Amino acid sequence: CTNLCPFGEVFNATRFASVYAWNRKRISNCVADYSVLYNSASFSTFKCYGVSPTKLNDLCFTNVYADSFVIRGDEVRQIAPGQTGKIADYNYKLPDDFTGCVIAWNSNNLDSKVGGNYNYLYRLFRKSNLKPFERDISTEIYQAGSTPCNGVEGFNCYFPLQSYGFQPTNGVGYQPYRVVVLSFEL
Amino acid sequence: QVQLQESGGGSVQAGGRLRLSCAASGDTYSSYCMGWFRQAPGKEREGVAAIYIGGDNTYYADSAKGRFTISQDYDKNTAYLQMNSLKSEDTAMYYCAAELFCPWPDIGTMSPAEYKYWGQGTQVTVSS
Amino acid sequence: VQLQESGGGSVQAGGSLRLSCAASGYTYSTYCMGWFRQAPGKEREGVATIDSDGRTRYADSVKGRFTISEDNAKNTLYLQMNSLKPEDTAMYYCAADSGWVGYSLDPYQYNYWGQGTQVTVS
Repeated sequence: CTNLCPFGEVFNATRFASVYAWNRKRISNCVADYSVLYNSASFSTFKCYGVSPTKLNDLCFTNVYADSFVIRGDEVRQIAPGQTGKIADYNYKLPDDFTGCVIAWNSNNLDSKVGGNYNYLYRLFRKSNLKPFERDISTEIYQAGSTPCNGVEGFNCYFPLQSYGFQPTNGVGYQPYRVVVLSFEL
Repeated sequence: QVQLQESGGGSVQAGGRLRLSCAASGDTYSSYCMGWFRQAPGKEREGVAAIYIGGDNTYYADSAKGRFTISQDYDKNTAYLQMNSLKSEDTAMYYCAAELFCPWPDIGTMSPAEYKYWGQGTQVTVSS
Repeated sequence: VQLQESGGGSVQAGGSLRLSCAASGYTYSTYCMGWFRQAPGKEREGVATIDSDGRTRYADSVKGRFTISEDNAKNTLYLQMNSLKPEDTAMYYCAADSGWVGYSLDPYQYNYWGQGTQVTVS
């Protein structure tokens, strides 16, 4: 069907979302060359579950969701079926039977700043784990103790979103990684 | 396992006002899309407006701008469509709909007619 | 599951080794396998991966000098290391995971690990 999938709007976007407010775009009814994308030198992870990456060529009759966001390098492992941790539990959860692809690349050149980039946030606390592909963008004070919070920080009442550091001198595990997750809709 | 109950509907004179209600129950998510589409007899479904429950994002079809307002009561999992300045060409069945997995923050890229959950639908008839 | 390395040793500049990794409790239809290295006091880094479809991926520092291959009859993974440079001195580790194809140079995406063998290039 000749019309090219606009994957550049996803991968080459200049802004990426915070992981708690992860971005979802629809790609559908288009053709691509998956190897232009797969062979990119920047990527360090390009993993496909229950699908071959060649299935990204022929999207002529298929709807794909592209989810994107920034996390720390040592958290990329959590963007996978069956994982636990702050990111899988409280920010972005894949289902146990995920079929799709997970792509990640070190973005220190883009997303770190000399004094520290504090723009990217993650959710540190939640009363229960996220369901698959659930988004929680609430900003209510998290009550960790027995005293009600009344809307402001307290001794054990915490604002639930925390900023990543992203200092360009961070170890690689602490550097920012951009992540794209590709999955199918019906 | 999401259920939608819709309220409102009826006959209205041209230039008048009507408000529709859609309450989502069951296994809803922390935030998700709700919206309306409409269908006149003999024509195709058409998206009217959408809102991101839990957020502030809204989107309006061109035919709704400056006349309809979509809003929410998050604690009641309920969306509202206030229709002002109604015209005869607004006569249609109106359906509310909900989608837990919609694109976001650009919720305008998916019609509510494509959403997974649909309400029963209510007749709105605008005369003159 | 267990993974057994062998083949390490010591060479001079431009020399070659061939590492091998024999799998035991590994019966996975779709998988990705890899080689990782760790220099003293440094973090463990990926060098090469191969999936159950034969797709290979190499770190930039080794492309053109190292070749990863898999013997499915023998359930053994190989790393042919040519052109060795002093920079290549490290403990090298075989690793393996299950259920996805493609590549990842990230050690923590692999659930199964080998003992590691020493490669010195002087």
